[PDB]
Amino acid sequence: LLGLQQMILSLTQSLGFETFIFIVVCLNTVILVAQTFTELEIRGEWYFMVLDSIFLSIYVLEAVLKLIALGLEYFYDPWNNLDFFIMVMAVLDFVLLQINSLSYSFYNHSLFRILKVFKSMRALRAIRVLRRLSILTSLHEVAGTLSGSLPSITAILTLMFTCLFLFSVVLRALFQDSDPKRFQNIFTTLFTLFTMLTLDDWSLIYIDNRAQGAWYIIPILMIYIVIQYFIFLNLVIAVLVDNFQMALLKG
Amino acid sequence: RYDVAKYGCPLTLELGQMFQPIVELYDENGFIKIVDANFILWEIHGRN
Amino acid sequence: TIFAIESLGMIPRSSVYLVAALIFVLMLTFISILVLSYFWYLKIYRQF
Amino acid sequence: PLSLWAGWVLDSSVFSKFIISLIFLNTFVLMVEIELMESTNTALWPVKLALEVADWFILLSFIVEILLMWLASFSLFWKDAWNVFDFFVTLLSLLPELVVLLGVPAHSVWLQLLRVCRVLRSLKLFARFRQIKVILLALVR
Amino acid sequence: PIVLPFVQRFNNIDGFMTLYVAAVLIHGALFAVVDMTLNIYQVQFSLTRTEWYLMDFSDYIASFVVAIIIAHFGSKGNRTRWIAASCILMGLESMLFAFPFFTYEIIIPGRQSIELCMEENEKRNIICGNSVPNRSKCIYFHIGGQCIHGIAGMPIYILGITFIFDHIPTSSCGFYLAIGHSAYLIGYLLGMVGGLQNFQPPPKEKTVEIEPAKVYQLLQSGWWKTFLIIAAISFCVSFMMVCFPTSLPGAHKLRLAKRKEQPHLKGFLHNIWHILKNPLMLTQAICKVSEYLTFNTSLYFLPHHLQTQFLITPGIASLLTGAFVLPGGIIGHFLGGLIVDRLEMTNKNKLKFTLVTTVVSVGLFLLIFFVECQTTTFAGINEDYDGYGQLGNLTADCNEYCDCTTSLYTSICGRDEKEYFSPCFAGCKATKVSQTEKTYYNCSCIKEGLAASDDEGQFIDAIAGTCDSDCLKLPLFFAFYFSATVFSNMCSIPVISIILQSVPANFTSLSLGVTYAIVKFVASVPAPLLFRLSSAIACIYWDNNRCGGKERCWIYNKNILVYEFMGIWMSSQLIIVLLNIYAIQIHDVVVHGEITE
Repeated sequence: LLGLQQMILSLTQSLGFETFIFIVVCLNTVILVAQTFTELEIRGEWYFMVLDSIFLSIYVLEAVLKLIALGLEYFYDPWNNLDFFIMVMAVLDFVLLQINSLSYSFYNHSLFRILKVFKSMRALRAIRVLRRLSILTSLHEVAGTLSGSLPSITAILTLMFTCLFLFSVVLRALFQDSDPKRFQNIFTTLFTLFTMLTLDDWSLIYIDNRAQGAWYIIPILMIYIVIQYFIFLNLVIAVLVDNFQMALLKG
Repeated sequence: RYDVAKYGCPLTLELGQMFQPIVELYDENGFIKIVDANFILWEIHGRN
Repeated sequence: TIFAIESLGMIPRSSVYLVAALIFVLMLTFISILVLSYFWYLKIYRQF
Repeated sequence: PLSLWAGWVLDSSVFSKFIISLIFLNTFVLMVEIELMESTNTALWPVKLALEVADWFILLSFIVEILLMWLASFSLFWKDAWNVFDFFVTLLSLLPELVVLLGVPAHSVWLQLLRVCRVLRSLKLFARFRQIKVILLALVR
Repeated sequence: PIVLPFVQRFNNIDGFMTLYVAAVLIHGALFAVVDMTLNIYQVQFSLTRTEWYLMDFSDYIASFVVAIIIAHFGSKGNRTRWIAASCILMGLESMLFAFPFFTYEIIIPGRQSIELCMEENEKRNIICGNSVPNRSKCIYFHIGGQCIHGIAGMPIYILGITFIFDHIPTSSCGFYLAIGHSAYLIGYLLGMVGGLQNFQPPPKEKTVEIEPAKVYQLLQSGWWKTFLIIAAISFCVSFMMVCFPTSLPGAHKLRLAKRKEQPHLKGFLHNIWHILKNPLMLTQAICKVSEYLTFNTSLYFLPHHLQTQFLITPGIASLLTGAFVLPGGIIGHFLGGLIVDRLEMTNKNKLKFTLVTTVVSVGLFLLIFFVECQTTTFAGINEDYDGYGQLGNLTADCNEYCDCTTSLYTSICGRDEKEYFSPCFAGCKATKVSQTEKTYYNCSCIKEGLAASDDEGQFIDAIAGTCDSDCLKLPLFFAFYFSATVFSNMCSIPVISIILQSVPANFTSLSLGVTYAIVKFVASVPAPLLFRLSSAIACIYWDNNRCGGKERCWIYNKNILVYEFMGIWMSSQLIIVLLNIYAIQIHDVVVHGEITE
């Protein structure tokens, strides 16, 4: 009914959205925190996935009501875009389970874990839509002051990423045919760089590299570690301290 | 000149693999036992 | 005893000239682009 | 010509877009070639070689870049700000061609250090944002 | 009563150029098919090379005798109707060429000549030459087809460009010339690709001697299929532009905008006198003649050069020449047109630009010669077969046993790096083939050899074809040929743009044809004689044992051919450079006289 249907949808959306969405997503988060709970799923596994599919049907009804709803400004909310993506993945996995047959592997495959973390995203969305009331103003102000200095921390993490990529490149270049079994590829190289970055067994790296024949890589590793460590942590600590400090200087 | 009458059928080994030259003792009717001693391998003409 | 090994190696074609052709092709395309920009700028430098 | 041509090619947005595109394409291609230099994919072997020779073509693009730099103040540019460091890094990045044409790199090649030097120059000559610039100024002070 | 907007949009200049592009495309495809069809007809249908040169010359002399006449006729009449007549004659020509390949496919088959050859004898299947009868009729058909091909195609290339000159502004004349030349080039590519995708044998290439008879049927069937479709397309396009109006609306609008702000023999003589009086036209004509000479020499010589130096199969060498002379050529033509169109490019600067392009092309040819001085793997010509026999020992008992003919000898590669001509002469009485490779078994006339080889089910299997260990010069040579083709196609567009400037609008119709009469007569007629003389200078060692009157050589002197052909090309390019350096001063003098500032 065009704009008339839109205004009816606005009023009845306020009323019914409040009542129904709050009650059914409260029950959804109840059954979903009962679901994960890796002791009670053996006291279950048969009343769990059926209620999971029932409340996924409730969620696809939510997305249907939002699709027949006002439309373009609905997409202008990033949380609503996350709803749309989550529901696209939900109808995808629901029809994938529904068609059966198939020709690929199943019985708790990696794709099943992808659907499980999609269910985790759905649970997080349920949690975020039950906190419309009483987020508490103290932590609201704390988070608002925390999120004030976004460009500074994004620039600092960009510098971290560039420095870490450079260090990984030079280390993998210097670790060729030097028992690279721990860092034979790019993922393991960046993970080992993360371990050096996070004070995790770099002394062990020194002691099992001393068992090897190369030594200068150890001064190279400590000098890179200390410069990136001191520079990054001093930068972030100082930046966030001053970021809350000018808000302290106000009321 | 290689051949088979005094050099045998050559191996058709692929890219770098691991081979242990292991030899057994045989006489008259058939094989006796597996040989364990101390070997030396050497090329016919000479390489390094 | 006798035994021979013929292992397959990892010596491929150098292919240095096959890609030197690509080097020369890219260099000539870059020179042609530079010449075209040269002619365009001699057309549009009398305005200044 | 000469310095006027350098000013024009620095003013033109097409040349800047082309050189930054070549820079990030070279950085992305650089780590791919070190992953596999074997016969795992026979159909991908000549094209991976052509990608390495495309990297050699980026080195020749650095040659024409220092040629455009000769159109600048020339002898005055030998002692300057971080641009002379960029010039030195580009010279060190042209060095591997010379040390593979005549050096017979079955030795302590040290091509990796020059490679990471040209990477760090490429990771700094990426049209750094102002938010990066203010915090870098704060860091240097 | 066709007053639809489709008609009102098809009479636009773009409506004419789309049709002209299609016509030039199908003409190029037809000519590309026809050239290789005539070549393989001479190869297969038991004739000589002289007759091949004869009906190759027939097309050229038909173009020469039709160019001036059709230019004079189109200077006084409607160009569209003459274009329609030429297209209809072309559509007749395609079917006239198709007809012998379907009517007379019983001339020389492998075994179908039941009257004089029996299946139980092998010597009788290659004698009793009944193929010589019923061949002169095909010669007459081919010579008539080449004549009507010239008479139908040359007026198209005259009158379409004349319409471009007289109905398009000079800002798009270069673009239309470039896209027309590119359409001709891509027709030359497409016809060659389509002809070689069907003339080449099916994947069952290595079967019993019924395979040459199957290929004999298949090539004729492919030509009969292709020429009929070409004729149908030509007839449909002719019917399409017959419907085009004589008085174009866009041309009338342009003539109205430009209006503001008898072809007697005496007029012909006055025009000829004006062309001869201005040496600019003479210089451009000789430059175009030399450019066409160099282009034709390179196109005829490159497959032979690849065959004799880089050890390539002549069909594969011809494919490498044809499919790689195109990407340089079309890009060079497009760039040459677009520079003049975008930059509003002037006459004196056109001369300067042509001189610069010619200088860099000369330098590139010099670099090609410097690369050609490098050494390569040598096959044959090893100063007698290792002391066992002389040059002339090819007719041995191993030649006589398996009945080899010295006109189809190829090069087999021994495992001891020695290449031997005539793989059946190597003593191999057993021939077991695989799906993807030919090889010869049980060779007895070969030397000791047998170095490494490789086989699974048996052994002693000499691989077929020419083996190469150093063939990396070919990509560099192909890149240099790319650049040479780019800069060779880049010079003709400014020359043709110069042609329009010195001629008034009404007299522009003859200006192409006056040049074009020099294209086919002064250039294309004496060129093959010089090519044959240079080849015979290089091909000293003819097969005098069987061929007789120089029908097939074996030793193509690599250094001699390279030196002679590069000397000829450098002489032509230096002639072009000298003509351009004369014309620059001549045009400067004429401009100063007409300006007198």
